[PDB]
Amino acid sequence: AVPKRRTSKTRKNKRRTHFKISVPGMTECPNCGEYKLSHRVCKNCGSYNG
Amino acid sequence: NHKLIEAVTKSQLRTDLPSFRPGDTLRVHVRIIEGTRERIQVFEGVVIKRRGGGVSETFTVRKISSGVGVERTFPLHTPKIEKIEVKRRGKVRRAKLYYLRSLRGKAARIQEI
Amino acid sequence: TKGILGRKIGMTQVFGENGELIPVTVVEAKENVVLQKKTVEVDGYNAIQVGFEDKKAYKKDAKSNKYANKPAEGHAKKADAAPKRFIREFRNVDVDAYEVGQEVSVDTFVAGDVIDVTGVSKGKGFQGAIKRHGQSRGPMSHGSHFHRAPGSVRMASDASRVFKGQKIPGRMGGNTVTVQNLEVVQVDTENKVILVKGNVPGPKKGLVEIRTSIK
Amino acid sequence: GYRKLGRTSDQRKAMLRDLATSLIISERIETTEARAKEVRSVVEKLITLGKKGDLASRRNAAKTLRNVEILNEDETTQTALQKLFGEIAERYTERQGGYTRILKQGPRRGDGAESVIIELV
Amino acid sequence: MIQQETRLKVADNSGAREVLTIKVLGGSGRKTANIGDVIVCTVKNATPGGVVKKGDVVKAVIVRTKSGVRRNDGSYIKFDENACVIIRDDKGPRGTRIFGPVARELREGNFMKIVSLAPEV
RNA sequence: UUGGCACCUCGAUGUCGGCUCAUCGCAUCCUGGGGCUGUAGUCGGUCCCAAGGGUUGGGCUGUUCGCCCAUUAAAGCGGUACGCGAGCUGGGUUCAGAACGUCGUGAGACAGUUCGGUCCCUAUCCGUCGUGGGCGUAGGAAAUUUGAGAGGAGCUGUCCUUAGUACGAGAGGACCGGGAUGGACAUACCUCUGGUGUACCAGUUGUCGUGCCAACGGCAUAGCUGGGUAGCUAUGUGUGGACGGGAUAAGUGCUGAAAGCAUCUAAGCAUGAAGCCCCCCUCAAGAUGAGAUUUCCCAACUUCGGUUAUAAGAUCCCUCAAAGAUGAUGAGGUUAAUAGGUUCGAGGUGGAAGCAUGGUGACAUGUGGAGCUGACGAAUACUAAUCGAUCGAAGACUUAAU
Repeated sequence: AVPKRRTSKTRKNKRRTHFKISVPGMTECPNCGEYKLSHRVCKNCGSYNG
Repeated sequence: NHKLIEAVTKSQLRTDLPSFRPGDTLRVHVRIIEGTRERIQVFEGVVIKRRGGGVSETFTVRKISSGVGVERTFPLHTPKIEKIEVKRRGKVRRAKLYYLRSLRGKAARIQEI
Repeated sequence: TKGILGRKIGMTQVFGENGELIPVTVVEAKENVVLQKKTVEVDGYNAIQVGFEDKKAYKKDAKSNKYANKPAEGHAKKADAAPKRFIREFRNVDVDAYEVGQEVSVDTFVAGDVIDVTGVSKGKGFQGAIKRHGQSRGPMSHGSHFHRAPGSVRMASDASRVFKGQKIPGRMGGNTVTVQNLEVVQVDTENKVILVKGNVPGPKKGLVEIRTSIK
Repeated sequence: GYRKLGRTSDQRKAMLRDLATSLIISERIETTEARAKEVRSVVEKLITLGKKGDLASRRNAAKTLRNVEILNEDETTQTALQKLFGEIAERYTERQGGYTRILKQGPRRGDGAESVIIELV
Repeated sequence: MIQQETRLKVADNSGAREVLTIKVLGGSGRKTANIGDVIVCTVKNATPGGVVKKGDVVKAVIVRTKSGVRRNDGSYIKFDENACVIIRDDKGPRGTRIFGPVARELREGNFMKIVSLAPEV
């Protein structure tokens, strides 16, 4: 099938309400002092506790 | 092997039957009550399979009668088998003797110990 | 006018008095207590609440459903009992014969009782119309191009629309099902186990509701 | 099976044999998260075989290992079945299970695949 | 008997040798018959000398099946071929002999005459 | 239905039969309830009410139509663009080839017949089936629920007693009641019987490799063959359409005048169908008319007349399955048995390697019901669920009474 009518900019932007990405999900490393992903090793000094 | 199932069906198991393997001649005394009196019929044949289980174990026996093959399958713990004798022990190489269905006459004879 | 809660364990078989074979289901029903009594003067209808399986106590940093939370402890403190994770009501019983905080035993059911069983069916996922609704295939040869598409729900052209309640693919299973007119085979006092002749809806370790037959 | 890893039956078994062998040689490798959770069972059941030491245990482990040669030490060469039965199994005689540890790294460029580190405890 | 085109052997003393199922009696839409059922059939092979000839549409009853039957005590019996016996209208065999073992479920006050002649029940 | 007319469509509204058995009407084929009979009974004929459910498989023909065979309680008639080709086919009919009969001087046509002959499209909007997020329901939360409504199911045969009784010269042969067992359909489930079971066990052929023997590995459809765990399954195993109320349809009445008689009707009172409303099963408070019950949390700063984070609680992120396209749902996160590993089992296969004895040898016997084993039952913190972060209340106004 082919579209019957042109899609307006109002309808197009409504459809993109939920099209987006999320936050990485990061925590602070208490050896590096810098940010890292949860349950992943630090990348500054390469340490993983626990 | 659940704890509850094996604890309820414990009173159905019968510690009165002999030990047999697939491929031996065996006689089963069956209590038939077909009619107006209770008599005993005897079925004699060769054991061809025993698929395992607990109280739901089964076995199958095969015999030849007037040119027609017959299969009988009983539950091992049913209260309708009086007793069981082991006439002779055979020599087989597997657990399921399904190849006996296509063999008739001389080729269908199993060796002995 | 009696009911319990339990967990389905599996299927087995037992022998009858005449030597016949019947299939049975092993059901484990323990730790049943009475938690509340709703009356017409207060709630507008008579019923009793029953809890089935006891949880763990309160915890400061609990993360799962293993430990009871604060609101559930107050409800299980009115009647002296540990918090329960399965709570169901029974409208078929007479309230004045029951008292809040007493155990419900499998002895309430005797052998030969006629019961109905309620449970939740097993889930199958997203299924096609052949399996979900039990309709037929199209030809598999003779130049055919119609094998497993929906083939019994066609529509006309006058209405210019599709009617409601059509039978096309979707999610199947997971529904509330009742099986009526089952029979109690044997009750077990040491293991709190009941044997029900037949089969009941649901998977292993699923909750089942047992009542008396209404008809 | 357990998880098909996007391979046929013959390819899956050949790839688990290569990953398991290379882990004995270097004792620390980097791979994919999904692959690492299936290598666990393969390597750990090979260490159980090397802790028995019987001839039948040796011949049952030669059906999974590959014929590599390890000239890593400055002394005489040895294969990967001599190292499994000689050195690695020597230091695991006390602990029962859990000879493998997995550490997460993160997504990799161009694919987004989660990278992990797998090593012997 | 299982279908509308199943060919049956005949195990009595008459000219008929093989038959072909034409219909399964006992209800609208029924399409399977088992031991103890009556069917409408036709004769495809016969012997020279007998009351039954080729091309005759007759009634028969079922005595042996490869699919067998289940008792209400958990036992099964399964034969090695499919066989039938031609009968008169009043449940009576039109032959004088019966060959082969016969299923034990044919005695319920309905087919006593056939059971009497059977060499083995 | 065959026709009449020529109002939309020729910058295109795809034409017969079949697959499908969806949806509707009643002028009812079966079942349910009745009046009359040239209704003795068992069957019938004709008319009235009734649309709840049901209303087979084959041979011939491209066929619709029709004839026939074997059954059935019955094998109903019609509409839906002669229902349905962006769902399927392409047998027939109106493309290009070739042949027969007939017509024509001819190129060629059929009042006709025969063999062969490309079926395109990734779904924007409405509609239909499943499944999530936001806000609202005048504090914030966890559970349990009422049912305004809506949707399912609704079929029927054969035997045995009453009774060889009533009826009938006789042959024949019951209404009204009480039981047993089926056919078709629906739903749940894997204990039994089978199917499958590409990381389970065993046998065997060719050819490469592990330096050789022995023992194993790759390729040849999973090389082929015999079995088979969990899970998914029917042809397998259980269950249901039961018993009952209320008002009615056609009919049958009681008591009664208009109309001193008569009359079911004008007032008044009864009875009466598989049909209507309940009674059985499922969904259901976005039912904005947003319902009910039991529990839990509730303080500092202003004068901001209002904020604040925190409390109860729930997630981010990790180990998973009884759930699953994703997401949701459910079992867990060290104060821990959620998954992997280790140790015991169940079930499956069928007698491992090495060694000894016997044979010239292919092989056989013992150590030993051996060895091996995916999903199933237990125990065990040896590995991984670390440390952490985010959201989430302080309860508006009017009236009445205590």
